[PDB]
Amino acid sequence: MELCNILKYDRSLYPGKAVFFYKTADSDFVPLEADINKIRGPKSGFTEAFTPQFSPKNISPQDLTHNNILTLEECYVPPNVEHIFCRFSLRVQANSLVPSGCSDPEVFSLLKELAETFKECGGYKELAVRYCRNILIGTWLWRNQNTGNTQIEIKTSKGSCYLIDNTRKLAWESKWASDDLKVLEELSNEIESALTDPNVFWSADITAKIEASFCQEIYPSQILNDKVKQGEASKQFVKAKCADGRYAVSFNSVKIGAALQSIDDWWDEDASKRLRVHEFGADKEIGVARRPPDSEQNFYSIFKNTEWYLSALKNCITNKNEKIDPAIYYLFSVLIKGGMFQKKAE
Amino acid sequence: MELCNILKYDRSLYPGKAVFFYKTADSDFVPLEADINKIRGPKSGFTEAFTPQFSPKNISPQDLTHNNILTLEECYVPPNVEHIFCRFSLRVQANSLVPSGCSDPEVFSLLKELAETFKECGGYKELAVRYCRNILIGTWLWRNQNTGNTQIEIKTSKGSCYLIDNTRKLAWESKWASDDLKVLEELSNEIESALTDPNVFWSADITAKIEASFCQEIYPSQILNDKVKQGEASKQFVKAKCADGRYAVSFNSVKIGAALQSIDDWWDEDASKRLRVHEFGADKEIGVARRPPDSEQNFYSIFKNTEWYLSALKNCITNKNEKIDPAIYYLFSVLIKGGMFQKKAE
Amino acid sequence: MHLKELLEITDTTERDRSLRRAFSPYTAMIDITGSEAVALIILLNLTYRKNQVDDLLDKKLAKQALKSEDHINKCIKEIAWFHTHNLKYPDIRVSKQNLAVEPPTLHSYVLSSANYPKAYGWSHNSAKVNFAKLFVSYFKWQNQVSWLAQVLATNSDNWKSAFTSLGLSVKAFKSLCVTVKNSLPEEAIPDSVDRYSRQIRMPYHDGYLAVTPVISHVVQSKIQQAAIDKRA
DNA sequence: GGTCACCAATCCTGTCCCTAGTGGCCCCACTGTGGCGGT
DNA sequence: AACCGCCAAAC
Repeated sequence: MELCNILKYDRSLYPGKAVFFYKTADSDFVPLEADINKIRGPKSGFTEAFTPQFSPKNISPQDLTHNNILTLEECYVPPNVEHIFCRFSLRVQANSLVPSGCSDPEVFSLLKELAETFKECGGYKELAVRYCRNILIGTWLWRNQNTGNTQIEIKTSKGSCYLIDNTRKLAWESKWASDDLKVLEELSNEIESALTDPNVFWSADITAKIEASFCQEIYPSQILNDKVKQGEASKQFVKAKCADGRYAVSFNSVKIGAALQSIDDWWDEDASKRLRVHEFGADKEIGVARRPPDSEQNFYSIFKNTEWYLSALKNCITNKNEKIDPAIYYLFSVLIKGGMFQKKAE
Repeated sequence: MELCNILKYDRSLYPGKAVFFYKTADSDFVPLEADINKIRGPKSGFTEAFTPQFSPKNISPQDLTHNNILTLEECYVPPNVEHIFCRFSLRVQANSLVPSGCSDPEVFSLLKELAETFKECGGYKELAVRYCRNILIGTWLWRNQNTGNTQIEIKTSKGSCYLIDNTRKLAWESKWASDDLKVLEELSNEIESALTDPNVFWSADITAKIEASFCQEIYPSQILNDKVKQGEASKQFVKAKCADGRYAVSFNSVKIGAALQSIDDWWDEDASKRLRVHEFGADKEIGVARRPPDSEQNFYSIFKNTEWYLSALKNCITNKNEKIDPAIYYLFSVLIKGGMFQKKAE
Repeated sequence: MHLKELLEITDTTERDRSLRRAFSPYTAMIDITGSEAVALIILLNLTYRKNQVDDLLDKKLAKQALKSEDHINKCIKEIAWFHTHNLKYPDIRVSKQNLAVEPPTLHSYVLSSANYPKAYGWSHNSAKVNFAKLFVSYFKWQNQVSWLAQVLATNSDNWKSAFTSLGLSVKAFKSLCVTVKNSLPEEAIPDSVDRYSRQIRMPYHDGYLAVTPVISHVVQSKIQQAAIDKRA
């Protein structure tokens, strides 16, 4: 398959901003606010004391005991507040069936036929389970995950109401209780229907309820600020402005999206870690690409052999016992993410 | 006929500007404002990792795990806001009957006769239905369309009030309810009168009311920045400056106009797609012209054969069982759109 | 300052660009007291188009123009349209008129063409704009501001060598010298006031006087060369 | 019946970090607005 | 002879 100069996909999953708040007796939404505090920062880095050749710098004996002035934002739970809440909305659309833009008509017809074949194999069910499992275990709380006993409550537009009692009892690999597997089964079927049917309008309202410790620290989204002045806060938080001029401390929609699409463990046969779905399988913790351009595991190498992978999917419908190739599961996870997958005319 | 040195048409449809807002208990107009967010984007492009000959570039192993710093404008619904409102005004004038400028009086008199013959055949009725149908299904919401349960409320200058209860139930090709067809029938008659009578002054106030999900993303018009500095945002939104000093996030007039005039499916006999009315029928998704210059389906080929089309229109009213040639329907959709259809002096 | 101080640049584009800028009236006048032959080659090569000439120091196409007495005839046709005051500014519809007069009376508090020596501009017909450049381009002789017609009018013996260095005849040269000296710009005042010339009424002895304001080439050229130097 | 008391005082000591990075594709309009000599 | 042709470039 040849990469055309226009090749476009819209994302299928639409999470909103996730907003941190608590409830009082009078109010049903009180926003969790951040305040600027100035603390002491000691000279602890390598470059504070040493040259690049691992030789001590010619500085004072006393200047290593001096402290940098840090201006930081902190978010703490107010005293005697029992529970904190984090909720976001998730809309799902069927945008991986057909490209949003395609210059080559032969590429368009192939990708349309591939998506229809993958749908009849039951491939969208497997992907929907992995997206669903990231919601139930609370991967989207990031650093607030399992800091207390967390109850996740999900209300869908069909009228279904799902409840996870404690996320500390659940993991990705662990053996789930019968009631928790029933929530995974039913909610995955609703997401699969939304991923595959353009005539369906599906939306969910997902709320986590964490049993807060006394004046516990909250870990929301931080703003990417290189251009920071001397007076301004070096660490700033992402905020949702309410109807009245109060700022609820918040997660980015892309941050929530990065958590739900942490499903990629196909890059190796005995791969334990799940990467955020990337075209080169970027692992910033290790600082390596798990699907390098040198290999055949990267997106563009798999997307060039589409006709070869369509032939393998056509041995689904009569057989239906053989699993789908991990390369094709990874392929459709990138189309659900969406992106600009084009190459210049030559 | 011969194309003149000067041959102008003023457009018939005048959409004002679509402004996104919400309502509190205090105010009936609170404008939806955008804010600059600085997020972390990966290196996912083809050119980041590959040469034009599909060979890997010579890069460090940590280069594909590095990020791009993105400065984007974001628009989310404030927390616990139930409904979001998109409002624009539409004025319809009779500008397709007579050219605004014409060098040749033989060309001018011919185009005046063609419009009057098309008027008595009931040709403006069919065109008015397609413009009206785009308003009722909410084509003009573009990416906000059917994201929630949308109610469209239309107030005309005659004193009529029309209401669509849910746009999710309606489509272009679907079978409508009895009450929804009555709204389409009555409002199409008011537009047809405005398109044909120069003495009639007609305007409509069109408001959509969308059931918002929690902190839902809004998709307004984006400005066309070809070159961007590192400080300013790469993605910026079209804004309406309110009377106080606040910027409501907005659609362009031409954006709303592009949606209303997405009526052209005459380019093929079994055409499923409706294009925005263009002289060459430009398909932006497929990246082809559905009415090429080589074909007889393009506007300038049809416009020079207008004597032959005027002959067929005069045999139309004598029967009124045989329908109007789709080339003539497409012709008058370009004159309603307006433009400068000028060759030169050889 | 001198001509061949700018000829030291080995790059011909930079050299010719600096030479074309040097001999244009929006810059200072360069000294050609040492260099008369090379000066005549470039001044006569300026008579051609920009896209017709690769290098201005090509000697042969200068001799092609000089030997052709359909080329020099046009250059001496354009001497009769040498003005001290441009009647075609800013309206070009002022049809076939030339104003050549002495500067007016010197006034202490105002600035005019009285504050400078008498220099000439050209304005007739766009088609012949290059053909004027030979005989209207100002340079510095010995220590004196001069143009080609004025320096060839009297002091011809100094330029005989420079003109005959290409292979021009003595007969043709002296006939060219006398016809140029005879075709020098006289005191030209138009016989009628043009339809597109602006007239105003100023209070005269016991009535009114019709006054047509015309710009001076000198004061404009000074303001232009002051503006390129970024002085105000 | 109407005003808002004087006399002096603003503390010294030490420091604001390290890592990495700001994307690909396509495009930037058609009409008109000349004087003058000549073949 | 009435009508196509010639002609410029600064920051």
